[PDB]
Amino acid sequence: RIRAFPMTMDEKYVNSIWDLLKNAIQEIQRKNNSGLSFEELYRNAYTMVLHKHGEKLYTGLREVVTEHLINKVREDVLNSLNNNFLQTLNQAWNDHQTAMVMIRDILMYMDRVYVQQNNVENVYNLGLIIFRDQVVRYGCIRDHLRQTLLDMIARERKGEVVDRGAIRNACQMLMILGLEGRSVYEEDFEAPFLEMSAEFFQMESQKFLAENSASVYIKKVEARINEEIERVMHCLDKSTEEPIVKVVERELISKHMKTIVEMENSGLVHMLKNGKTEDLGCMYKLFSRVPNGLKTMCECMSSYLREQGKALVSEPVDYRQGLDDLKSRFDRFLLESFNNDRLFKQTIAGDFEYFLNLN
Amino acid sequence: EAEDFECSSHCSELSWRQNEQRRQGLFCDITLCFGREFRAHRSVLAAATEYFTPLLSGQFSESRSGRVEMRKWSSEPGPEPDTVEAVIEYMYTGRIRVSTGSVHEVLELADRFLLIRLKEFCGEFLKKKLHLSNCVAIHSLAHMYTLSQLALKAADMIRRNFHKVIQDEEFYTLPFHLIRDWLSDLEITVDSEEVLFETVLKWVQRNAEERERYFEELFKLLRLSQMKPTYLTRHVKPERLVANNEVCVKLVADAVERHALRAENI
Ligand SMILES: [Cl-]
Repeated sequence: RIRAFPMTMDEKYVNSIWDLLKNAIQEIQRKNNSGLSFEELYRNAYTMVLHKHGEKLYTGLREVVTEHLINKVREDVLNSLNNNFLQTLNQAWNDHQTAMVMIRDILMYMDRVYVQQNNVENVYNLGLIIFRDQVVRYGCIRDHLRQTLLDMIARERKGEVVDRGAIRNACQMLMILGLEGRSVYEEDFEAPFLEMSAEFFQMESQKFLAENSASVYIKKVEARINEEIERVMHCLDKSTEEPIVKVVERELISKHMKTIVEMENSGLVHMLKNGKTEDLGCMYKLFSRVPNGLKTMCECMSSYLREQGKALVSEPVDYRQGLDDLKSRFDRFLLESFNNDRLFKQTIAGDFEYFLNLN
Repeated sequence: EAEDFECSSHCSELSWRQNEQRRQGLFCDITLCFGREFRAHRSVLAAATEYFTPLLSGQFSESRSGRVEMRKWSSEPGPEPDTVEAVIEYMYTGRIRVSTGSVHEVLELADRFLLIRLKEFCGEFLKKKLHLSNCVAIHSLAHMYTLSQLALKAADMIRRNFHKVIQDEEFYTLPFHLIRDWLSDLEITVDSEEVLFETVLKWVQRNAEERERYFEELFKLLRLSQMKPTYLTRHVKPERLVANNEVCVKLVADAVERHALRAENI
């Protein structure tokens, strides 16, 4: 029949088991994992959890990891602030990940029995929280990592050559420390990155509008969108593509919509007058990215087309041909440049229905 | 056009053929010591449970040894060789026969080697076989090997027949931590709170030299207020185990004063 042999574990025996595991964890942190028997270390951690001493093992594990990352790892990163900071931080990050894998393996029974039962973070996630809080988001390190990464992106945009791999490793690290989330990456990197980028693009638009034509400006916005996407694919996290493109669109297009379209001797009306089909198509494609973009183009076109139409209905067969030549011209613009857009077609029709009813 | 093929027997064939290789010791690369040694395949064991992955990884001593020594079991010369063979064959075939006499070792081997589905079956096997005759033994296994659903069902059965459980010798086999938990439990059904004190004295007397140190903590768990003042002076106070501990003397002294103060309050 069904048998059971539960035994009481002596307090002095629990301490000797923990002392053996504490030493093993410390030896793994020192990268001296060779010569350690997995089965005997697993069994010791198993015996502790099995005899309901999982809390002592969990509290102890949290203590040993914290002691190591504050007294050894934090100091190594703090001593490297002005001498290979990213190289030392990533080395500390790779050393932590390697150590935590072996530590979670030895305490595997605790990870499947104790952490599940007592609604606490698993060995690997606890290790990430301790690394995140005591190293990456400590203060001097957090501010310097933010200063380093942003200074590199600011330098790269100015023409300097930077280690893109070092940025990718730092961003990958900030993402993982988010614990299957982007909270750490968003707060520490993305938020100040979008702030300093918006300031850069605002000043970029100011220079380009002051010396380049509307056509050249539109080409330079497309070039900046592509440069910022290529930067996300090689340095940052894939989830930063939409927020950075939106900032490029806000600072280079949205905030200068009426300025670009009404640019004296280069804008929409100038393109309409000289029949610059390709340039209008490029304007349509760029302004269709932002809200009220095509509306601004339509309002600018409507004002001019109505002014031309009112001048045509005021000034026998030549008068009828004038309205037909104006219709054929804008029908070409609608198909060849405005991709036969419903809004542009309604505007062209609406303007024609206004001045043809006037006279 | 392209077509997809699925071999109907391939799943069952691969498992049985690798198990026949193991029984013949063919292509085996690992030795499992429990004594009798069990030759097996690293690829199959690492596929059966997450436990063998770091053991045979290369970062630890065992990968360079080729033999793994499984020690510190419930029994001195390890679990039953036929039971170990059944658990190793399970890691290959996925099929196992569990009996009422082998369930405790199958559960010990499944829990230790993180065989979740086999641990679940053992829990479901003990759930269907749960009765007042084996409730104390099943609770001990469920509490030991974390079978929360089974532990609740077995505990809810003991809480109802505690008067019958404390009558049988099976309850006095239980270790201190379980005895302390049952005394701390408030939903347990007992005819009198005086019976609870009589069971503590019977438990300590079973192994006098090994359970005399636990009497002080167990006496503090007893509800002295619910017991009659006549029993507290004539049977509780003259006991040898209570007279030795000074804090246990003050506990029954404060209890007698509590009964006198409550009687005058009416
Ligand atoms: Cl025109």
